[PDB]
Parts: sequence; structure tokens; C-alpha cells
Amino acid sequence: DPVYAEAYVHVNQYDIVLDVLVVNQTSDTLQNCTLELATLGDLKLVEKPSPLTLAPHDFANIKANVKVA
Amino acid sequence: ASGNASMVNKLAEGAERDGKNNVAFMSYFLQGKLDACLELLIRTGRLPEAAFLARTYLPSQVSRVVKLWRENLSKVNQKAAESLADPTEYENLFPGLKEAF
Amino acid sequence: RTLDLPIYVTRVKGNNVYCLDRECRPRVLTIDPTEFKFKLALINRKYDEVLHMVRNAKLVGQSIIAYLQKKGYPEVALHFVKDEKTRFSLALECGNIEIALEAAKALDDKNCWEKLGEVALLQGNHQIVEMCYQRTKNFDK
Repeated sequence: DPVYAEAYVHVNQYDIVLDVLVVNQTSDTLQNCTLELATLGDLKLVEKPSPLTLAPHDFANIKANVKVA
Repeated sequence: ASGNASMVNKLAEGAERDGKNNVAFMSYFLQGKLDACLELLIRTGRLPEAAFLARTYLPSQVSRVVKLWRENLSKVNQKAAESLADPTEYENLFPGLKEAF
Repeated sequence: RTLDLPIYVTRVKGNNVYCLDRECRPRVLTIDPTEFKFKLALINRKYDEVLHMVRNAKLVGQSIIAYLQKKGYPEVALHFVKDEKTRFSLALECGNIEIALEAAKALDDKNCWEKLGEVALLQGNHQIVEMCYQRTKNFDK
């Protein structure tokens, strides 16, 4: 979609960290859905950048830190 | 403190012994011996620095040495990284005609 | 161009691009090649295109790592690049010491410097290097 989100994982030092490109090449901070937290392994995922707009034609970095221990 | 060469030769021998590069140089100098300083450098991989001495107080090893340093650089290609000239062009060595011989 | 949930490339029917996840989750597609143009373009130093596209990643996990990690020009750096930290990484990766210079100014992660002036010298200029070292307390040096 215009909004193209591309993402891969980078694990940078303990922290497995989530590179997200949500690029919202959308025609607007299109409304966004939902995301859920959880216990993970000896890690827990632990962050979400809060908003839910898919800002028009716009590119965004959405970071998830994970909790790595 | 009183000073002494003899001490220095034996010591030189020592200088060779010690295992960190730097002291040995002062010695080499101290004795007055570019040659020694430069030879020392060859082992340590002091290369940029060795060139400065070789230039300053000219044993014209700058020519010799530079080629080798450059070669390392060369290994690590890129033309800028290669870098080149001794009598003329980039450097004009003996054509510059200025203060170490 | 980027996919759209699972797809698999089946093969290529012309420019009007076609894509498949297996038998659904499908595309007709306006193209946008990357690369072809590129190693040729690159091979002839040419940027015009990329630029023109204004195409600009280098990370997705990474994305500089085709050979932009094993860089090809710092012309590349120019299409995209960011934070002083990032810039810095580039400053080593490219060895972009232009960006380094500022980067340096902006570095202040010492060690970082600390290697670097020499390196800078190594690459050149001691006129500058002397400064670098000056704050560095290689006073004796």
C-alpha cells in the first residue's frame, strides 16, 4: 500500500529491537489499528510508539524495544 | 643526569629489551642516531611517524619509507589512500630544496 | 517497490509487473527498479537516478549493506544519512571524514576521536590533526 511498512529486526546489544518502517505513504495519518503487549521469553516486549495515524505520504520509525532478560 | 653514551650502548641493548616502543626511541635520539630510531619504527609499525623523522632530520628514508607506508595504504586501496610522489609532483623532495640535508 | 503481506515473486511478465504469494495475496504493479540502473549507474558513478527518485533507505534492519556498507562512493551518503550518531557511523563506514569533521566536533565520545585524529592523519593533514590531539591530551605526542 502507499503505506508500506517494511521492517526488520536489529538486535543490537541484548536488545532485540524492532526497526519498523511504517511508511505511510498513505494519503493521510490513516487510522491505525491495534497492537498488544506480552510477556515474552527471557525478554518481554515492551514498547510501542503510541499514535495511530498513518500520516500522509510520510515515513515513520517505529521502534520496539523488547526487554531482553 | 651526568650523561653517558656507554650507558646508552648497553642500555640500547636494553632498550631493545623493554617492550614498549617509546623509551627506546629517546635513547636512539639521545645517542643521536636517526638510524636507530628509524629501525626501531620498522618493527613497531610506527609508520606515519617514522616518516616525519625521516623527513625532518633527513636520512631521506622518507623516500624509502614513504613507499612502504603508502603500500600499506595501497593495500587499503583508494587512490587518495594510495597517495603518491617523491622528487616531483605531489611532493617535490629534492626539487623543493629546503631543511634537512 | 515493496510487497504487500506475503508475496513471492513468481516471475516477470513485462514492465506491468506481476507478483504472487502462491495463488493469492497478489499484484499488477507499477514497477520501480532499483538496482539495475544502479550498478550500471554506479559503475558509471551515476546517481542521477536515485536521487531523482529520491529513493533513500539504508536501513530497514539495514539496507546499506549491499555495498553501501561496503560503500561505493560517499555520494551515497548524500542520498540519505541522519543523526550525528548515525552520521558518525558513516563517518567510519565511509570513512566519511568530512562528516567526520563535524561529526567529531559533535562527537565527543573521545575514544572515538581518540582513534580518529591519527586516522585523520593517516588519511592526511596533521595541521588539523594537531588540534584534534590538542584537546585529546596527547600533549606529549
